[PDB]
Amino acid sequence: AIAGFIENGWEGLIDGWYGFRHQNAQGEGTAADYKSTQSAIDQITGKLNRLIEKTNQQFELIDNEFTEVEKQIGNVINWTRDSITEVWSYNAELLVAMENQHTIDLADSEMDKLYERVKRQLRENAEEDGTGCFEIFHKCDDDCMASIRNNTYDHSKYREEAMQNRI
Amino acid sequence: AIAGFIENGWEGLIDGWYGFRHQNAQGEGTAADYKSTQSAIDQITGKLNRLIEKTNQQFELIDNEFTEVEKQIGNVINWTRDSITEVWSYNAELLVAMENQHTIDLADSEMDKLYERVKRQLRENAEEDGTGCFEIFHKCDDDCMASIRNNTYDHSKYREEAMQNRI
Amino acid sequence: AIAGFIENGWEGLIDGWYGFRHQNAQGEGTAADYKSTQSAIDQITGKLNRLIEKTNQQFELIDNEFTEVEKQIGNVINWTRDSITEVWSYNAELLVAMENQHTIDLADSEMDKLYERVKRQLRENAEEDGTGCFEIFHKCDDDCMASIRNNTYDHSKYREEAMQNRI
Amino acid sequence: DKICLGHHAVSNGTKVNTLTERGVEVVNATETVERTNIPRICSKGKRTVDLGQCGLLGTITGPPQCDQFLEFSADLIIERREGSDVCFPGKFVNEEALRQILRESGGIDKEAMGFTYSGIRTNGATSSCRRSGSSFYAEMKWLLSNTDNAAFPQMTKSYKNTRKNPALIVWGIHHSGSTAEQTKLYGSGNKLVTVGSSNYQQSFVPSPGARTQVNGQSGRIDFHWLMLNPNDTVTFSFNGAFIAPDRASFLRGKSMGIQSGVQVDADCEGDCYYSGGTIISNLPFQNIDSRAVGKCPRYVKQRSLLLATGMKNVPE
Amino acid sequence: DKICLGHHAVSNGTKVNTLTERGVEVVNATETVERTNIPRICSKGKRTVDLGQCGLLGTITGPPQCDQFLEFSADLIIERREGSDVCFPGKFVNEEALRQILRESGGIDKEAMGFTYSGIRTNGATSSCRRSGSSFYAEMKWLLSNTDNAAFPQMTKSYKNTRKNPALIVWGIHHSGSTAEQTKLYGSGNKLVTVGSSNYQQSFVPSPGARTQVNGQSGRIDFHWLMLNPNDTVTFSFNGAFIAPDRASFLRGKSMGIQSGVQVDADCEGDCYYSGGTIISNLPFQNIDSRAVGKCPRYVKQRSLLLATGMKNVPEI
Amino acid sequence: DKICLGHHAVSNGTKVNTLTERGVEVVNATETVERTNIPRICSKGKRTVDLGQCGLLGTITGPPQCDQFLEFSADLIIERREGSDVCFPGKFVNEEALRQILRESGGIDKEAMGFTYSGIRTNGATSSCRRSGSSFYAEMKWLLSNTDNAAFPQMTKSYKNTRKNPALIVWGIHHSGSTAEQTKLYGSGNKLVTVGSSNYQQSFVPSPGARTQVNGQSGRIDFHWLMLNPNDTVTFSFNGAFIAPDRASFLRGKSMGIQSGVQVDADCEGDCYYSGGTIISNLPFQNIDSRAVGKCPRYVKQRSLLLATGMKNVPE
Ligand SMILES: *[C@@H]1O[C@H](CO)[C@@H](O)[C@H](O[C@@H]2O[C@H](CO)[C@@H](O)[C@H](O)[C@H]2NC(C)=O)[C@H]1NC(C)=O
Ligand SMILES: *[C@@H]1O[C@H](CO)[C@@H](O[C@@H]2O[C@H](CO)[C@@H](O)[C@H](O)[C@H]2NC(C)=O)[C@H](O)[C@H]1NC(C)=O
Ligand SMILES: *[C@@H]1O[C@H](CO)[C@@H](O[C@@H]2O[C@H](CO)[C@@H](O)[C@H](O)[C@H]2NC(C)=O)[C@H](O)[C@H]1NC(C)=O
Ligand SMILES: *[C@@H]1O[C@H](CO)[C@@H](O)[C@H](O)[C@H]1NC(C)=O
Ligand SMILES: *[C@@H]1O[C@H](CO)[C@@H](O)[C@H](O)[C@H]1NC(C)=O
Ligand SMILES: *[C@@H]1O[C@H](CO)[C@@H](O)[C@H](O)[C@H]1NC(C)=O
Ligand SMILES: *[C@@H]1O[C@H](CO)[C@@H](O)[C@H](O)[C@H]1NC(C)=O
Ligand SMILES: *[C@@H]1O[C@H](CO)[C@@H](O)[C@H](O)[C@H]1NC(C)=O
Ligand SMILES: *[C@@H]1O[C@H](CO)[C@@H](O)[C@H](O)[C@H]1NC(C)=O
Ligand SMILES: *[C@@H]1O[C@H](CO)[C@@H](O)[C@H](O)[C@H]1NC(C)=O
Ligand SMILES: *[C@@H]1O[C@H](CO)[C@@H](O)[C@H](O)[C@H]1NC(C)=O
Ligand SMILES: *[C@@H]1O[C@H](CO)[C@@H](O)[C@H](O)[C@H]1NC(C)=O
Repeated sequence: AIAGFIENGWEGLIDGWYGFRHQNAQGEGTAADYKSTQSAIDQITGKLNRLIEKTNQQFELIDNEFTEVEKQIGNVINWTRDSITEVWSYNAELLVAMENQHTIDLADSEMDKLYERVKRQLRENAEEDGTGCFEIFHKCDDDCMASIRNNTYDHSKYREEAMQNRI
Repeated sequence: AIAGFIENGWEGLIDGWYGFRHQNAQGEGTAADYKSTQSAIDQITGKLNRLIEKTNQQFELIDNEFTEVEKQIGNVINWTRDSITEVWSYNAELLVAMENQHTIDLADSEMDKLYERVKRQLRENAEEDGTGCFEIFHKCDDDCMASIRNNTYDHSKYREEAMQNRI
Repeated sequence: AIAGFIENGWEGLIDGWYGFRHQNAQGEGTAADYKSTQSAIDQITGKLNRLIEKTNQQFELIDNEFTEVEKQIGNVINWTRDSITEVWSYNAELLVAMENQHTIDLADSEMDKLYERVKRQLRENAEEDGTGCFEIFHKCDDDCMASIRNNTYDHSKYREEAMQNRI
Repeated sequence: DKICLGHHAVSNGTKVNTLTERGVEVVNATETVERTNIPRICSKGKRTVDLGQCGLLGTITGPPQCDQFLEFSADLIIERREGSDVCFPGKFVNEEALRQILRESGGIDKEAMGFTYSGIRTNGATSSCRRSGSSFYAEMKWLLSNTDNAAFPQMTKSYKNTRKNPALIVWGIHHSGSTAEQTKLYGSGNKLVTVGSSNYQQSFVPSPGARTQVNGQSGRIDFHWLMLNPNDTVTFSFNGAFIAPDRASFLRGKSMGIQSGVQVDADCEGDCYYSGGTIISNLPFQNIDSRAVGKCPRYVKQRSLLLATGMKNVPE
Repeated sequence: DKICLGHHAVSNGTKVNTLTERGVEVVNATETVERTNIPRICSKGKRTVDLGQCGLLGTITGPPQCDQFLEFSADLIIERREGSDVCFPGKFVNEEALRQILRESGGIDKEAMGFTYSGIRTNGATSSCRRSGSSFYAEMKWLLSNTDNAAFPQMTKSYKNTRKNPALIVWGIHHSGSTAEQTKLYGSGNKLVTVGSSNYQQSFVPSPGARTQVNGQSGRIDFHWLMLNPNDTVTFSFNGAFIAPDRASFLRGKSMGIQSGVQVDADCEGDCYYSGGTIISNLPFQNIDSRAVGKCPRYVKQRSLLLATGMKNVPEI
Repeated sequence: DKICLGHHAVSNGTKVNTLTERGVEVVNATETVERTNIPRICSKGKRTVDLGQCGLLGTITGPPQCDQFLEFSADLIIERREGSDVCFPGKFVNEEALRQILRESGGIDKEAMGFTYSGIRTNGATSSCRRSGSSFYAEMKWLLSNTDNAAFPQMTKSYKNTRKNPALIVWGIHHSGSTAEQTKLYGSGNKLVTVGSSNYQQSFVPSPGARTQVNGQSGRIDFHWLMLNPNDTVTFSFNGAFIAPDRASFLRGKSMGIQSGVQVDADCEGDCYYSGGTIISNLPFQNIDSRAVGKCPRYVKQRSLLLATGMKNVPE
């Protein structure tokens, strides 16, 4: 019924970027994580703040549109300008390609940080199903779904039941 | 005898880049992972398609081999060309170094993605021994090898097998 | 009392970069992992040796400070130099930012490699607690933990005691 | 019970170029290459001189069409395609260096040189330049050689620059268009003009040949210029065809000059300009004008580059 | 049972440079910097002119070496070291700018000036240029007076550019080898050549005098050029010492030029050329010639750079 | 019981930048941009000629400030702000190109021409510069008339350049202070100078100046430069006002000339030189001088960029 980031995304998660889905006794539900989305957003915002900034070097005109400059100096200026344009076109294409690769890998990394943190938090009380979800073998209510959502979950008081359900 | 990527590469894989080795009571040997190889090859070929992209900028001569240009403009052209050459040598070495680091890290990451896929598929039925091998406690000589290579493996039937035997 | 890299670093680990901290009935102490720090520092030194490479292109004077060159050629030279300065300032910021991100990510990936190596070597005899430590369920002395640092800990021990302690 | 971790998605996202794959769909992305512009010049908070019917160099020699801009003060100088630097036909040597100096000049602060002449007609009226009747450049004196055919004496004049800033000194050489007209206007004989200073030296000779008639006249004025260091002196020596300066041009400070074909909109703020308008954007790159002047994004060939502002799109 | 993952490896492999460490062994890697070439210029699908003995600038003035190339039309212009654009010693002023104009010009379409002369013989000739017997440059008339020591009259000529394209107008000034030669050639007097147009004005003064002998004679021609806007008129004024154009040179379109020492190959399609041949290879970089022109890979200094096409070659045990 | 993994951290870390966040604290970091120079020009293992009041261009003509450097060898050429390339006032045409080739020249060699023609005063001198009494550049003769108010004879002279290397030929044209000075130095006439070669062919005409007074005199020498291909012949032809060379000059090797205002040291070695000193550093970048000469770090605008050499500094 529900699947995680391994096979598909979750259309409908309007508030935030990262979150949890639940299949509880009360049925299906969705909630935002809020911390991981804000971390990813802060990092992307930082990247944009570094790249989306204007320079401080003012450039003057060295040619003239109305009256053409001398052919030898005009051709040297045009060659230098075209080589600079090639350098900045290369730098812009490379910058956008690595920043898109870093943004995508960053977001998948943040999804993974949330996933490993939840795995470490659940310890032996949950087992991976291979689709980005954790199958929990101790019957746990909404108060305990919320305990999983934030960093308040305590391994104690579920270990014996989850192990007996797994063994 | 059954080497792993963590310690050593394989010289027996001629049908691809990534694959599996098997040891059981019916036989021993290797098989290639078609999907992982094709994915890694498609990403590297796309990388090359970006790098090998032809430039559309037409450059003209601004110097002269047969006669010499004026020494001041000549030295300005030589300096500009050498500075541009230093820029392109820097970009070429940075690009090759970053593409080689990204290519090696990408292929090893893809090996990790497949490795995690196998671990996730097996769940409680196998243990990582740190050499790149999975020690499997569910005895299978034939169908399980193809099933594990594919995604069409139903770990639950043998699950009982991978707890009794490892406890 | 003791927390690892997930929550905090160490201030008393003067010798080395990567290391272990130990609590037992015989006392407490800290010891560095020579191989991990030596590998990480060798990689960082190689990175520095690449960055500190000196160019073999000797640049000459084009402008003249005591007697100003002609305004048109002087302004073309100043525009070209300012554009090259912008290119090298961009490349310098991009290189320093990328290498700082790769140094931080390298240190954390290597720390994770050491973490996984310990988990792989211990198998079911230890469980991560989520704060950068592995809880050892059976009791042991300093020598077997030194063997863990020494990469000579044999898991083929009386597993049943650790299993009974977990269950 | 089961919990699933994951991320949001949209039914229709946007595509970005990554290192290995050309078309990765992402939830969100923004442009890094600016393509939008405003057809008007954004010049708010800056002193702007709209040099209609007048070029940058016309503020030095003073053709009638530039009379209001002789002592202009500006932070932004806008040169127009329909304008001209020269009214009586002619041109400058090293036009580009002088225009580059004027664009950065901060405006022009002129001071009279104090040259007094006697026995010389200083009217120099020409039908090609008019305010009323026939009137030559306001700021240049065309030293005719008295009554027709009279000899022109070999005069020596000098100007000392006493200010902290260097002086811009401009003069011309008159090419009469024929030897009959040069003999009539400046008298008979060969003419020579020399200019000296500490760090500049030159000589000029008139060329009274024959030229294509432009704006009613076939002669041409070749304009020359000198940058005079503080506390130095420029000395001129001439047998005629000197077209003497009346005032020296000093630099007011710093400014930036632009070329533009569109009207000025003084309620818009920006600091980088191009021929067809202004580019107000904080994006790192542009695809508008490869020769734009000012603090504009860096020019790239690519029409559009999308830098992802969100993760990858996985449609389900 | 057991399963294990692994990866392909080879006994040898190659080495690459990575971001953190140099000399990483990989299974395979390719070069991004080209070093192999064809020692010949490959030009197919383009009109190519091979200016063997004649320099590109002579395609305006018409030395005998390029009588067949006076009105040449080409997409690719080959200039060779052994050629010269001078048959009577001399040179163009700002010759590099004019060479740059001609390389991009697409060829030369010449339209007659329509000039008529009277009282001046136009059959000037030199022993340096030897088209047959003694002949002068084809596209220019060497004006004399009449007989030896005869005065040269002052005259004015003009040409209107009636086409939509700008005209390239080229003329020369003759600097005699001595004042005695000028006494024989152009008589005696002060010489002044004046050239003007709506956006151009210049004048030239001949300077007779002894010079080192080149190709057997000391006299020299300095060649000058003008770019004439449509509907504009160039006015010329002479007192002598003028090498007059007979036809204006119009540009045909767009082309590129090559300075090279190798033969032309009509079979390969190529974009990047250098003095030793052509570089036909879709690699990011080249380390062959820093002045290569056309749609060419970027020049780098490294002898080679190996970019991995696979992962690190962890050897088998 | 518990095995812990962790890493070394420091309580007072260093801030570095990353692609994603600024001000990230790391355990250790170094600089990649050098800001510290050594105030002295430290030159060892390279032959250095420490010019004083003589610039590099003047080493062709031989002014009294550097008579000891009329011929020299060097790997390093140092020009000074307080120096001069002239003693008698003058200026070179295309002086920057000539200085540029001299900085690379490796030193200077010599040959000689002659100018032994009768009727000519070959040892002219001025009051501007002296060795004891009035003197002149060792490398030039002036060619004044043998007696006052005597017509200068027209003459030709040529140099065959019988050497493998191209010859550096420098000669002057004298622009008299006034026409009366020209009559005093040379007899009446229309002065003309031509220089022929297979690729130079340049004409010059003296233009009496009536210029300002520099170093006590109003006249001036205009120095002209020709670089002569091997085995080519330079032919000079003149009617006077020709500051003839005594010696023909040649290049010696390879050098890297610099301009500076500071003293020369010699107890260390380095390759990067600039107006204020040298840069001895292996860092990839520097922020001292955009005009730095030699095999040195690349100029950037940033004062400092810190490259992390350690782990992220997470405390406790
Ligand atoms: C620097 O500029 C000079 C002219 O100002 C130019 O001669 C140099 O290159 C020349 O290139 C020729 C063709 O490759 C070569 O034969 C010649 O030896 C070489 N000049 C020198 C001194 O080696 C320009 N430098 C470069 C690197 O092109
Ligand atoms: C240098 O490049 C500019 C364009 O970036 C050239 O200017 C153009 O020239 C064409 C010639 O037909 C005109 O149609 C365009 O309108 C011009 N554009 C501008 C903005 O001026 C310039 O001619 C080139 N320089 C040389 C020497 O060719
Ligand atoms: C090119 O830029 C340099 C600055 O790097 C200019 O040199 C400075 O010019 C100012 C003008 O007042 C002087 O005060 C400085 O002392 C100069 N510094 C140096 C190191 O020369 C130079 O004038 C510019 N050139 C042109 C043609 O504009
Ligand atoms: C975690 O969520 C539960 C939900 O009710 C809340 O009561 C608790 O205070 C939260 N704890 C923290 C630390 O946010
Ligand atoms: C598993 O994949 C192999 C091809 O590698 C195929 O022949 C086999 O039929 C697949 N097994 C199943 C159950 O689909
Ligand atoms: C570590 O391993 C080496 C392997 O030879 C062994 O000699 C050494 O004694 C070991 N040390 C410890 C503390 O186990
Ligand atoms: C993309 O992000 C920008 C700013 O974060 C926002 O204004 C815009 O609406 C977003 N678009 C979509 C489709 O999410
Ligand atoms: C010019 O020289 C005088 C000499 O006393 C000095 O007082 C004055 O300040 C100088 N002016 C400039 C602009 O250098
Ligand atoms: C490895 O790369 C080389 C590059 O030339 C290629 O020829 C070879 O076929 C490649 N090998 C494989 C197995 O892809
Ligand atoms: C001026 O030139 C244009 C082409 O640029 C041409 O159409 C027009 O007819 C010309 N003017 C005259 C009067 O022929
Ligand atoms: C390092 O410590 C000193 C004082 O101990 C302090 O002034 C300095 O700011 C610290 N460094 C940083 C980066 O805060
Ligand atoms: C940082 O590394 C350098 C390497 O030379 C060392 O000298 C310095 O002491 C180190 N500083 C710290 C705080 O580790």
